[PDB]
Amino acid sequence: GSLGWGLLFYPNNWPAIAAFHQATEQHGQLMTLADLIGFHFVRTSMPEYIRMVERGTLRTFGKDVVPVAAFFSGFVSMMVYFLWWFMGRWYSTTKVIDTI
Amino acid sequence: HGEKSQQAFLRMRTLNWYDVQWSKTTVNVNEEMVLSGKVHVFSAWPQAVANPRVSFLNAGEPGPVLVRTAQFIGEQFAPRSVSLEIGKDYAFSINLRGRRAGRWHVHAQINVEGGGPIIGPGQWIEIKGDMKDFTDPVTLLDGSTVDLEHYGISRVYAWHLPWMAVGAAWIFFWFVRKGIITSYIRVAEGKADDVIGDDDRRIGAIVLALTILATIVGYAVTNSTFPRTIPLQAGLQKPLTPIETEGTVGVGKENVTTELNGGVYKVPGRELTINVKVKNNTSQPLRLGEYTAAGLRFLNPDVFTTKPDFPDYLLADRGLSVDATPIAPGEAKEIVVKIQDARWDIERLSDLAYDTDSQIGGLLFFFSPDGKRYASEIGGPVIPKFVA
Amino acid sequence: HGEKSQQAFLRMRTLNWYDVQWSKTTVNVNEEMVLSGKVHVFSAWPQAVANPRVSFLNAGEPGPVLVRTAQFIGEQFAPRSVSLEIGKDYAFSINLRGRRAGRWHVHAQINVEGGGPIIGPGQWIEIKGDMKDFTDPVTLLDGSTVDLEHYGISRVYAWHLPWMAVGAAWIFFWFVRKGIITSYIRVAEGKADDVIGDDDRRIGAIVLALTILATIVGYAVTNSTFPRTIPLQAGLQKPLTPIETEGTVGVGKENVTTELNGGVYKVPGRELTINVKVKNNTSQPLRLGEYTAAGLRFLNPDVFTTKPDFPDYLLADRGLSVDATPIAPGEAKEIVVKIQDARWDIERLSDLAYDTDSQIGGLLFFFSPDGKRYASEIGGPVIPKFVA
Amino acid sequence: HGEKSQQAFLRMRTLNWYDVQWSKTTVNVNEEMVLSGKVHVFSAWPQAVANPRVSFLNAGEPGPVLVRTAQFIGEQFAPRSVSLEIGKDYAFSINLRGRRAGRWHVHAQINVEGGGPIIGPGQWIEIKGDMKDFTDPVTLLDGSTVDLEHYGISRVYAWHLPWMAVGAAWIFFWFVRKGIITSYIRVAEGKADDVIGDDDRRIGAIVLALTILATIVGYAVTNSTFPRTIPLQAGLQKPLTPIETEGTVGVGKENVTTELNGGVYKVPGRELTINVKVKNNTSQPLRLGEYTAAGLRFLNPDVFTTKPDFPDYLLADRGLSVDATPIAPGEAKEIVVKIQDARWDIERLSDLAYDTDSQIGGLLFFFSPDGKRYASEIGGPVIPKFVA
Ligand SMILES: [Cu+2]
Ligand SMILES: [Cu+2]
Ligand SMILES: [Cu+2]
Repeated sequence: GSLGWGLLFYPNNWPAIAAFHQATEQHGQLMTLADLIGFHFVRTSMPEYIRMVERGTLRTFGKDVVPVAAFFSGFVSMMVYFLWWFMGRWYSTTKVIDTI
Repeated sequence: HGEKSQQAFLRMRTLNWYDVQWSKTTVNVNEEMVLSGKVHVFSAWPQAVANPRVSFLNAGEPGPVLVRTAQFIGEQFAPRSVSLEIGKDYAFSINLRGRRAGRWHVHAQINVEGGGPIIGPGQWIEIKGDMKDFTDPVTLLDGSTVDLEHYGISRVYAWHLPWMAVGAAWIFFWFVRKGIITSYIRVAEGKADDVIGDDDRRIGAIVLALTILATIVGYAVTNSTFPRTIPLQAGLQKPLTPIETEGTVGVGKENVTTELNGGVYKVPGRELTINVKVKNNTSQPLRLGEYTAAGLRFLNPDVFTTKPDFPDYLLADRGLSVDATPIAPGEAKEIVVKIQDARWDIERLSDLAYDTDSQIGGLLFFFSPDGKRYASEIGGPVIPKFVA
Repeated sequence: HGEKSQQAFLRMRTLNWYDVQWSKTTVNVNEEMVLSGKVHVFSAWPQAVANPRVSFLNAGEPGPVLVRTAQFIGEQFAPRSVSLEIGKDYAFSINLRGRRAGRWHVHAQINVEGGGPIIGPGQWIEIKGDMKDFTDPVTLLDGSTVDLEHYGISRVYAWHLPWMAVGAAWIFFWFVRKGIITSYIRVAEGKADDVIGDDDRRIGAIVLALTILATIVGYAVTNSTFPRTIPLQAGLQKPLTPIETEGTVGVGKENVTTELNGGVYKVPGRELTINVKVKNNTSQPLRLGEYTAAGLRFLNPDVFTTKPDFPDYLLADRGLSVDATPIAPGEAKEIVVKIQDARWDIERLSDLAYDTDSQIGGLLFFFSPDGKRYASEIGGPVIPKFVA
Repeated sequence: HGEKSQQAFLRMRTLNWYDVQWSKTTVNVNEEMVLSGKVHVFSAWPQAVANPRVSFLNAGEPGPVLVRTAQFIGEQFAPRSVSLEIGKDYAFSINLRGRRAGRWHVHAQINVEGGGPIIGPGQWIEIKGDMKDFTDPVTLLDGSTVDLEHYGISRVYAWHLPWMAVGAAWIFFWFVRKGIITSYIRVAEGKADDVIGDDDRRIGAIVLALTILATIVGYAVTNSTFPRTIPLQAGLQKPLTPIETEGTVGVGKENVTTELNGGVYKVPGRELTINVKVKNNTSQPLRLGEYTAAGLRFLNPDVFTTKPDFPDYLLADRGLSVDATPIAPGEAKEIVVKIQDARWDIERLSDLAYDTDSQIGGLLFFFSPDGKRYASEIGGPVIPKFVA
């Protein structure tokens, strides 16, 4: 269940996200429409450095960025699912106690 | 607008703003303007603020009332973060396009990764028109134009609202075909299987097959529209190029150098008195015309007889005085400089008594007989005078 | 061999490898060879990779097919980590000695601590002989020799195996004298004391005495053999000395400087077209002969009429062209350079379309009438052309 | 005093102390003295110790036997942390005032934030008088004087002891009005409400009202005494100014440069032999007179015919020899230097065998015919000779 949940995340988002990953050239630089939208519509407290998005590494091999991320989320969601299932149970408690 | 609340000493000892200029102070929806200026990275950078090795140029402005169209600093187009070297000066400019009718106060702004927002001078900019009329546009690589004000937004709703509806349908379906109360009771009694047996499982298996299908379809389609896409472009830009004209702190053969040597400010008050060891260093006689602190300008009216175009809240005509005795060339002279103005109190620079490092910072601007301006960095401990 | 999979833009904008050379390309078991070359630490170092303040020179090679005997970079013997300054050049070399018969592909390699492996040019190196024959050897401080291929390994076994055997004995002892099932049962029934009473404890008390004793003894003995030992020798090395001959990026009175000013690469494709602002700066007329990227060499065949000895996968003869119009001295000239070769694609440098920073890097090699080579660093944003 | 136990190699390869001096070696309670000196930040700073970008000058001393009254380094008053640049020299001094009668050993000390204490030379300093007689004093901004030995301590007790008394009273109250045993029993039996009913809650509601009141009062009063106060002053100081006289490692037109080129030390032993490539570089003929390591001075008695005033534990007259053959000017000459003294062993610098980096550090002092002293940094790998 949680593995599919993971894997399907990017695919079910792509349709909404692809428009903005069309390329544009601003002042000699390549930008996505998405960068440019953020850039144009000025946020007081949102410096580009603060993002926390992929910026590349010497260990990416591919071409593989989204698939590894999707599987990684899949596998990690299994653990969280377990934990939160059981917490769903704990929160469903009908225990009556006797003092405060 | 927050700047008043920020700590006085941090404000003075970080970025030193000068020559800030607004191309226009009135604009129509869709009409361009440029905020430009220069900044000096103070040499004794405070611990409390990370090194400005990673920073971002920005228009200090209440949401997108003006759309930023491009910006530049250190002679680079700067949509992404940039390094500022301690001690250097950089010139920047920001192209703003009018979007929302009103009277907005628009600042030069830099944010340092370690430390947060540093607010430059800001000026009122009136905008005329109707936001309805606002467009961009923007040219893609394939050649076509789009209007970013609206581009893509239909496709988003087209995908989002169906799925929300489908999700609701699914909830309502089970809510109706079984009760909440009924199902509770059933399950609590024992069955349980009265609530769910295939072919409830058949309905599930079908909805799921339809869902995956719609998802494969929607993907492959949006893949045909838009068959060439790029990842978000991110990362620190190559090192900037500082201002070299002309000058311009610690640049060129000729310069002034100041050393703070004792200072007193009144608490409460309007006053700051500083002794400055000047040396010059140029081949010209120099009078001190200006002291800039946090965007604030304190002017010697002996030099500024007129008397520049610059935001009222921030323009003082008591940055006085020398004796008008033009110092050098080659002369070294300790001069008393008395800063007095309401704006020192108004911009809360008097609340340096509250700060955890009682210490001044900024640029001194010296002037020759003719135009020529020679800038030096001033900074160091000051002492408060506790008055009635 | 991994390099192809690595991100194109990081491979171009970090280490720029030149003059790489393999003493030999065939070698007998025990016979020496040197891998050597120079490297230029790109001046706009990418965020994604930690500062190369902590790095390590290595032989990119499939396990010890060749034993490294020594290595050197920045004019130091480099068995430990070294600092590379951004912008500088360093020369390095690695003495390899043949070990395992076969046809191996041997690279120059540097790893940065924040960032990972950066793979230089590699070359096939045949090795002949039989690994049975391979030796070191190595001289201790006391003057004696040892063969590292075998040294110490006996003593290891002599200690480890007896202990594992003792371990096994003890397990078997208890597993026999008491059952698993019998013991479980006894314990479960209540006793428990039927499983273990002294003198089972006597046996344990004695085995432990024997163990401690054997430990003290074996310690003392190994202390008599080998009475003078040192701790592992670890830590970053003193700063390196960069290449200063003779020009060599930003060194000497005479030089070339290149600015990138627009670029276009074809997706998919084999092509890159770049405009370069040249300035020269030397007192000689210069023609552009070479462009090195990721170890890849793009040659102007007007300059390289012949036509060097260098790994096939990596050697291109279409880094062309100037007009052969040798520029200066003193002249500043924007020239169009057109890179085209199968290897651009084959080495996945065309996959810069996939990258998160669409940006080129590397060195341009300019040549005089005579030999003299002048090296300049080129880099910055390039745009893709989305073709059929 | 700890310095002997610290790792030999770190002691030699971090701070290089020279010209350390104690204004006096005997002082009366209340009488001033100055510890002063210079220090050289070793150019190959060890990994193990964080960069000295954040450091603190201090008086290595067993508690406040001497009160520090000011200190300076890099030509700044330094009550707070300061930056030291790798490779530079700084002069420092510390004004001490005698407080506690006895014979104390008082060191120059610097602490680095990443790394810990680095102990300079120390000297015995006798103090005479009676601590009863010790005072400060110190002048407030309002003009008044206070003696820090006693200032404020009354007020502290005046507040603290009443509250502790109140606290005890409240405990004893309840402990008496109800037992421990009685109350346990009551609570355990069922009531519980026999232990506490209002008006026990009345008593509490009153005590609390009194407490808040006393707290509002105490606050407002102390606010009237003392109506102008500042926050603790904290933070790193602006960059220091290095020594530039004259010279003084890598400063000025004229200098000596030394490269270590092999070394051997005896384990166990008293000896170190090093080969030094000298270049000079000055326009004078130079003889090597001194080698300083960890505060230790190894003197050529051909140069030091007398024979300085400096702590016995740390002063050696076998830092010998040249051949007295004064080298240059312009000449480049590999010389063997043989260091031998009991103090090399006594200061546990022979325990470099135990260290994890077998490597020497320090300053070599070369002298002209006349006075002029030229300092060069020596350092690098040395090898042990394992003797009987
Ligand atoms: Cu404002
Ligand atoms: Cu390979
Ligand atoms: Cu001591």
